[PDB]
Amino acid sequence: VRSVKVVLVGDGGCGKTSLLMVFADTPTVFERYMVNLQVKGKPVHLHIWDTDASVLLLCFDVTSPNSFDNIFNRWYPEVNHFCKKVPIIVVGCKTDLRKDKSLVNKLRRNGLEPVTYHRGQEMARSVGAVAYLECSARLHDNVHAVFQEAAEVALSS
Ligand SMILES: Nc1nc2c(ncn2[C@@H]2O[C@H](COP(=O)(O)OP(=O)(O)O)[C@@H](O)[C@H]2O)c(=O)[nH]1
Ligand SMILES: [Mg+2]
Repeated sequence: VRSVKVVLVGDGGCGKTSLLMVFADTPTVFERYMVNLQVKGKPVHLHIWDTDASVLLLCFDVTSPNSFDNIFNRWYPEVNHFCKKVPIIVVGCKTDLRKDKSLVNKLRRNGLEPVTYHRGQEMARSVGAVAYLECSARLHDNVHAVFQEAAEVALSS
């Protein structure tokens, strides 16, 4: 009947809460969701945390180069200091917005560019992540896969 902890980490507005919705549907505040998934044949209780076996999803918006930079500049160190041996998956969110020509163009106008898959993978390597995945919560694209990989990874360590 085995069980897993998923912590979502990443800049505000990078799509964390929305990822959770789609999948499901002054103090610090943490929200915990009890979601059931079937993984490699068998059922698993997920406990997902938003602001025993564990895994961290370091999230960024693929159309926000800042949120990307912060995976490395701000979240990797935080994760590496506190959590020691807890597995990391880098998740690129809002992949639907690469198709968005205006946003791309507004990026291009400030010298920036949308984060590509290949580059997302590089980030993953430079942060010691066990994987890199992408999804769009808007199009329900690949969202369950993210949390299934998450589960597989958490249980495999
Ligand atoms: N286009 C698009 N927008 C999204 C997606 N996921 C979230 N958003 C939007 O991006 C903004 C921030 O979302 P949110 O989930 O609250 O980010 P969070 O603070 O990290 O939880 C909101 O306007 C969301 O509607 C997505 O997959 N595609
Ligand atoms: Mg949020």
